[PDB]
Amino acid sequence: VDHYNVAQDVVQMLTKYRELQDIIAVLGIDELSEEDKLIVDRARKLVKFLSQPFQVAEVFTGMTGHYVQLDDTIDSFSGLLMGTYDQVPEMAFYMVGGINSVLEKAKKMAEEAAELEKMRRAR
Amino acid sequence: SGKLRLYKEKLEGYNRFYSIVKTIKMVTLAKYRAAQGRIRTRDFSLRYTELAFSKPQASRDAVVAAKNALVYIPITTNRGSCGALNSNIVRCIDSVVSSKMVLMPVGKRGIDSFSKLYPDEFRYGIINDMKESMHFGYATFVIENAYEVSKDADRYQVIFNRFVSAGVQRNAVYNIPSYEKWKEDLADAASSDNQKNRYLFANALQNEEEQLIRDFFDFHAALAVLNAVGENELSEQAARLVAVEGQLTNISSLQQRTSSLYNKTRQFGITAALIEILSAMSSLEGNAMKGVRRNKFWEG
Amino acid sequence: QVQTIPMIRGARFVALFNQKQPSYFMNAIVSLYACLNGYLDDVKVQYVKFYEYLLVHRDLGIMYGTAKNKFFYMYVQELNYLIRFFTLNSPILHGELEEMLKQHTHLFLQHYQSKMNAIKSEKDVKALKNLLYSCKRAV
Amino acid sequence: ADSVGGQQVQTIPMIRGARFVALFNQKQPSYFMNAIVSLYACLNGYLDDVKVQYVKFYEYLLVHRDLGIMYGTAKNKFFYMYVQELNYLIRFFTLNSPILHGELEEMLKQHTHLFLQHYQSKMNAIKSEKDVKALKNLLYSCKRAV
Ligand SMILES: O=c1ccn([C@@H]2O[C@H](COP(=O)(O)OP(=O)(O)OP(=O)(O)O)[C@@H](O)[C@H]2O)c(=O)[nH]1
Repeated sequence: VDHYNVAQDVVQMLTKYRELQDIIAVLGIDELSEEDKLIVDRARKLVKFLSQPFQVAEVFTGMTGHYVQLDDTIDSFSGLLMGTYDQVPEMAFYMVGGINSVLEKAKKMAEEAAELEKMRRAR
Repeated sequence: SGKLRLYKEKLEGYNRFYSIVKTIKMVTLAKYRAAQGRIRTRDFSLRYTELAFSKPQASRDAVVAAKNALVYIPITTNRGSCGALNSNIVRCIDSVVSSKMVLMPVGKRGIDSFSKLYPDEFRYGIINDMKESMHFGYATFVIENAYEVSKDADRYQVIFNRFVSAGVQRNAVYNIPSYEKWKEDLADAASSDNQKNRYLFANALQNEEEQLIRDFFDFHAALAVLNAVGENELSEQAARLVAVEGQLTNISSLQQRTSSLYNKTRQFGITAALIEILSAMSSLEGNAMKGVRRNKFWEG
Repeated sequence: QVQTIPMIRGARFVALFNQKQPSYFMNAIVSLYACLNGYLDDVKVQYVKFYEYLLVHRDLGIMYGTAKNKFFYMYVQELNYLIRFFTLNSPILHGELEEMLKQHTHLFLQHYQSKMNAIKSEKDVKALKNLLYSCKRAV
Repeated sequence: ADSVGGQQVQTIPMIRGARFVALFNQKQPSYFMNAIVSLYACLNGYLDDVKVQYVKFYEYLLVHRDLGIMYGTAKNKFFYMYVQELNYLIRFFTLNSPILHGELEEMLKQHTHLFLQHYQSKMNAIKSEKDVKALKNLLYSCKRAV
């Protein structure tokens, strides 16, 4: 039942995201209400989160592939829909597997940004 | 075949029509957004115009009481496909039909719609090319023509479209009474305790000369007309988007229907041609007759 | 959006037509009668399935000790053939039907919809969505 | 696709797409060096200041002529369009290589400058009944010459 509910919620959010994309393309981003902005952000994270690197492409892409368990995917998407991961950057979901990969990528991005800012302050 | 190619050509034409209408939608949205800037800069020019002309009044006494010409200046769009704005304006005018009604509409559609419906209550119309920005000169031209149409006119009612939001375009009215009636009301407000909100305004006007008062009257009438035309243009652009979206949906439905017919027709044509060929082959086979076999039947 | 009486009842009827399993005759006809007589006007469209589930399976009147009917209760499945005999509008089964429908509507609007309209927590929103999903699939 | 019934906006993608569509017009097959050099020149924006009508004439001058040598301004040591044996060097070493990239850019810049200075300037100043026809005939001939 949890799997079905999560899948239906994801489909509904994606459909609403298409509607909101059309709206903003007509009017603009700033015209969306507070709920619409949150929906757009969550839907963009979902779209970025549906991508995955395959182990077959390790030689070419050079990045390790991921094999995501069924329950792991359900839990990750359920948490994302509720809004627990509203602070993680959008790009942290791009080409990752599971939720732990998202956290690791977010931490690495934060560390890289901190190092770059620290280097900038020196010069 | 030909019918298959007929449907193919029809579908191609619908696709071309859809592309052109989509380009129209993009162009209209560009001006909608480009002239959306008015929304930030509106709702502040007409503040003392309210005091000059804003009056909560009945819709019957003001109409029946007058025995002189009642000028009406409906605002209408030059190009169609706007939506129901012109129809609603015409309905509002029709509800206010009177022997004293005089029309000086604005826009080609308004002229073409009020000339036939109201031939004896129509004098002439104003037309503006949507090339420049709606400026004060255009409003002055409208006001001067309205005065020359009927100088001894009880009032000058301007009917336009107010763009509340992207999807809401209501109908609004500006009433501009004659100089004499306005003077009488102004004096009553200045003297009597009634119209307490205009007391200071009326007394300030009275202290000044009469030429200044007349200039004030004309200036604020022009401002009201300018506001009306600007809001009508914005509503027209928005209103136009709804019509263009409706046309796009209709064209898409037609494309889907024609594609279904095209697929069905090609399948039927292939089946019919194959059946015809097989029927001819069967007819040829049937006419063939097996002759006597010249073989050693006994040798077996 | 002008919502007249026909529009409200039509929307509620369309909501009630959503089914997964076949419904017993008494339950379906009782729910249809309740919707037709305007007992679901105050009930939101998204809570119609929950309202119907409470009407059929649960019994608010018995739960809160405010029941007055003598025999007409939804848990008495034997009433199906009595309803089928005369009508739902017969003087025998009309008064008690109206009484129980009014009590159920009053209790629902007082207790369940009032709380459902005061849910903002994300966890509570998810719980409410799960409840609605379960109800829509079971009566 | 979104400007069929409206005035177009002359952005960089369009300013180069127009030239690319203009360059694809040809009657006879093109030698690899000529075609690749012309495509590279149009890709880096050397034809932004050249009118779409004169693209064929510009390409013809680039291939069958040498403006730098004509005006005694060429400084390249080996990279000239009349050296038809550079085709295999270009095939082995891409145009985006330090061996050929520098001289290629120098030649393209010099050719574009000389063209805009001498030829297109006179083209825009044509006002007569016979010069216009002569220019039209020249453009048509260059269309099917390269
Ligand atoms: O013969 C007259 C008398 C009065 N007025 C005009 O009537 C008005 C009476 O105006 P006020 O007398 O109330 O004000 P003020 O002294 O501040 O006048 P200004 O400097 O603002 O003008 C002034 O605007 C005056 O010019 C004439 O023009 N002619």
